[PDB]
Amino acid sequence: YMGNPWTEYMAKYDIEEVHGSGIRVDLGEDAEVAGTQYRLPSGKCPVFGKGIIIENSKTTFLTPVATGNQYLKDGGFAFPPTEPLMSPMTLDDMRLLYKDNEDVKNLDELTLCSRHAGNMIPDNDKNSNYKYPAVYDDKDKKCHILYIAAQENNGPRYCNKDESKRNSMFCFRPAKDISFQNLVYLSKNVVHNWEKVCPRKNLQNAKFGLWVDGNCEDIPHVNEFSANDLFECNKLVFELSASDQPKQYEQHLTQQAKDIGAGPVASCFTTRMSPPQQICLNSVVNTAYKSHGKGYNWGNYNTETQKCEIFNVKPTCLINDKNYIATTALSHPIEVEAA
Repeated sequence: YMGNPWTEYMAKYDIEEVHGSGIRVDLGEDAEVAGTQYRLPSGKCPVFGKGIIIENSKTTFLTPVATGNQYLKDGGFAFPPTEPLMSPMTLDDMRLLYKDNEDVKNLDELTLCSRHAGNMIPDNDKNSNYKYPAVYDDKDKKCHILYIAAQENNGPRYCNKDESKRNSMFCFRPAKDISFQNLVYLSKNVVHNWEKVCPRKNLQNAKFGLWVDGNCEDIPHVNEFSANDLFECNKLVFELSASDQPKQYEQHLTQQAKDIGAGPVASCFTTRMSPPQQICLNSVVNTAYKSHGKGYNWGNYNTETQKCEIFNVKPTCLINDKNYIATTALSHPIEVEAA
């Protein structure tokens, strides 16, 4: 074939190319709102099974952000109610909302959710390119626009883990956790044909390799870790994967906040898509480094020896092996299909 026969199938595993941003923490672009610059998610692939854990809270992150006189920790990350309604929104209501937008009405549910989230422009800057990320719940078929685009915050200086301090900034981190298995984390850039060009399911009886001299050889170096099941391996790969989070702390609070993706304060919005329309929150919100996709994004899970083999070089072929399942940080942590 005068070339690597695996090329078409393996294109979706070139995560620098097809995703192009962090996975664990995605903050791969910057956008301005009225002369202030903010970090925001920019990955082109959906991230299956990713949610945000809020430390020492029973409140889940898809809960609306605290508004009005609510305490910060009694809320989550999601858009609060708006007039007219925007989030959360069922797939069916999204299609109705955009029925007269030709280029949007028939998008697949994930791309539609992303475009829906990206419709609102903070009303302080009509020309802003700031677009909020979203989470789609595949079980409920419901799109949640995220008001908070930050994905990790830690350090006693920058958050407070104490449950009795209700209005102090909470600590949080991204995770693949069974409670998030039906969630899909979506940046503003998710491509319309993700079904074809991005990973989703784990590959049964296959392990990643490199195409060398007309044969598929093992990845030259892998890091082998104990992992009891495939889900645990997917979690380990996710934790090691491309990340746009700062590795250190900035002394100044406002600089650290910017660096972790603190965003604009908006109470009203306009729309990118016709018809032009004002959208306002029901209640105002509580007042209280780029990987470009490079990292340890891939794993070969040995189901016999219970070893997660994690590596940071893009794979270019598959090896048939009934003891292996091939995973990526983008992949769903449970779903599998045959190679």
